[PDB]
Amino acid sequence: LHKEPATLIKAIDGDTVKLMYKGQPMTFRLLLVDTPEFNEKYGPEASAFTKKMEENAKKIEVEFDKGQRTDKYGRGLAYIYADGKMVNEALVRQGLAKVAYVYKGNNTHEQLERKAEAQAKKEKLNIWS
Ligand SMILES: Cc1cn([C@H]2C[C@H](OP(=O)(O)O)[C@@H](COP(=O)(O)O)O2)c(=O)[nH]c1=O
Ligand SMILES: [Ca+2]
Repeated sequence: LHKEPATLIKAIDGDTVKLMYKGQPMTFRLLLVDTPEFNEKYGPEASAFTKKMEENAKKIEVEFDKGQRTDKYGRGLAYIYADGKMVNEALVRQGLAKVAYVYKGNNTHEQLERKAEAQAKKEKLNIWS
């Protein structure tokens, strides 16, 4: 896999973000995670966490996996990086997302995510408290 440039257009919530990619506005859905909706427990905390990560980043990058690059709603499916740090993984490590939606052929960072989740669970963070 490789990283490609993008720029933030707007934060949305824990696991979606509006980015400009190849010069076109797109909503991205983060691979391999599920954050609570804003109206649910830890929804607001997940959204704040990603908003800060994405807004403070000097450089946003997107990394597509091997499989489908857009979902049935037209959202881009990617791993998103904020100054080199993967948002998908950080969410999970902080107990603000669950590893989820792991489909065959778009699961390159699965074990990375699961290791983070195991550590969040051990620390009883947030969702796991
Ligand atoms: C993360 C992800 C979600 N999706 C689809 C499956 C779910 O369909 P349904 O909408 O029919 O439940 C939906 C969940 O996204 P949200 O968690 O953003 O709601 O997005 C994919 O198709 N591929 C993916 O990699
Ligand atoms: Ca969600």
